[PDB]
Amino acid sequence: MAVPPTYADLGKSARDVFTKGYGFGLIKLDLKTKSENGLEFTSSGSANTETTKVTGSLETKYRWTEYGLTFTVKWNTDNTLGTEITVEDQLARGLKLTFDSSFSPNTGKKNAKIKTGYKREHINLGADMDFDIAGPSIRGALVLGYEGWLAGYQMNFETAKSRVTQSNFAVGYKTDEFQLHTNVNDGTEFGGSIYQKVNKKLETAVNLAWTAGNSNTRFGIAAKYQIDPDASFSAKVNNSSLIGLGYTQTLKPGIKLTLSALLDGKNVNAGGHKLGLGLEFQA
Repeated sequence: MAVPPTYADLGKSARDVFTKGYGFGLIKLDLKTKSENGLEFTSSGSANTETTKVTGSLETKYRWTEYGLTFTVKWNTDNTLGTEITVEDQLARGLKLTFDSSFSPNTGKKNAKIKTGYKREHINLGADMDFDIAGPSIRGALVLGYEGWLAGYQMNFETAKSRVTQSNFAVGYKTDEFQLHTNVNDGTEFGGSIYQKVNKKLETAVNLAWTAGNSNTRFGIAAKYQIDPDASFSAKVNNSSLIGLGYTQTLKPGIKLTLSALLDGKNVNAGGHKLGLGLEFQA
């Protein structure tokens, strides 16, 4: 298997904006770990002071060394859990088929996803077919980066030779001391993210993304600070005037603690400062 936990390998800043409407201020319970000798286990959940029970998800990765099949059983209490199972057609090396029986898109049906291709921290290329019940929607994706450079393609490529409008592309440029990587979705969504370093123990980032005329605005600036090698700190600020901050450091033995702080400001809605608490027990 060559499909490690690198889902966040791509631009994270663009996703950072999600924090805006990600229910800022809540409790998070994380434990276990994926990377390990033999089997893997990842436990992640959340909870808050409301009129409902706590939420949690437990994923168990169990594989065998007799043929070449990976059995992933994920159970718990959340919007969806489903399951997953990795299988190889003929040659596992070069072409693998990961069955994603996870109902991510909670709408009210039997959603299903199936990944087909070859991934790798050094180079990822392949397509994925997901859908509800009707025909499976296949999409092409390829994430790879060269010496001081980056390249990412994402399109269904339904056509054979003719050019198709529906196609998302991303160009990354890693300069000596300047990070500039842009991307466009279906030649309609304008996305641009860059990163730069200020001090030896401080860095700043910027994320600018606009649409073709919608309320999906994604323009703003971010901050980064790594006072320590094990610890990590970051922040975010946009026209909304929202002061966001995220800290994460370890204890000593293994238990890691992640603290979050968000400060919004508006009159139309209820103003105030909120702080998030997240725990991680990997060791």
